[PDB]
Amino acid sequence: VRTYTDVQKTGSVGRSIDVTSFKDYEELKSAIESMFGLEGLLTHPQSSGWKLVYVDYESDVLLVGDDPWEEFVGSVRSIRILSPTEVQQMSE
Amino acid sequence: AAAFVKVSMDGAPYLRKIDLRMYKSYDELSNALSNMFSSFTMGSWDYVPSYENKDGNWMLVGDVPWPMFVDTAKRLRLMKG
Repeated sequence: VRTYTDVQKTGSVGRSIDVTSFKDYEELKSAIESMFGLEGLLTHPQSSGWKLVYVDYESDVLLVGDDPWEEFVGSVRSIRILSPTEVQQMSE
Repeated sequence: AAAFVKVSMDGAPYLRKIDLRMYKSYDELSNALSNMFSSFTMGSWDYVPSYENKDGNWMLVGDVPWPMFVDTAKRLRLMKG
């Protein structure tokens, strides 16, 4: 019985990964980066404009990285990548 | 003694979480949030903060002094005028 959380990106085809395979947030982003060819955009000192979010079991949509790693692994349900444009269809 | 709540801005694209125990005054909290949502805010601060107690109701931020606030508040929401 392991996590196998879905990661999704509009225009690419989804993937399932287990978050416990990684120890901290950075390894989780760097793996997701290399899976969709976004290398350097999720893990950048200068906040690339791409955003990575998740849905927790309370069905809210939250930025990845705020929660301490150990709670997040248990809270996270599905993960999703947001292009600069997408981030802004969602703003108002 | 970490104290992490969720913070919703109305109209924000996504939600964030903060550790209340890393701040000391309300004003120290308020400027901390404005910089979380700073990328959303540009394009002063005109929002009003509200928290939600343990009994599930929404109370305005600032009345109860800070130390009791950090133990009372389970979720945050910033409403527009």
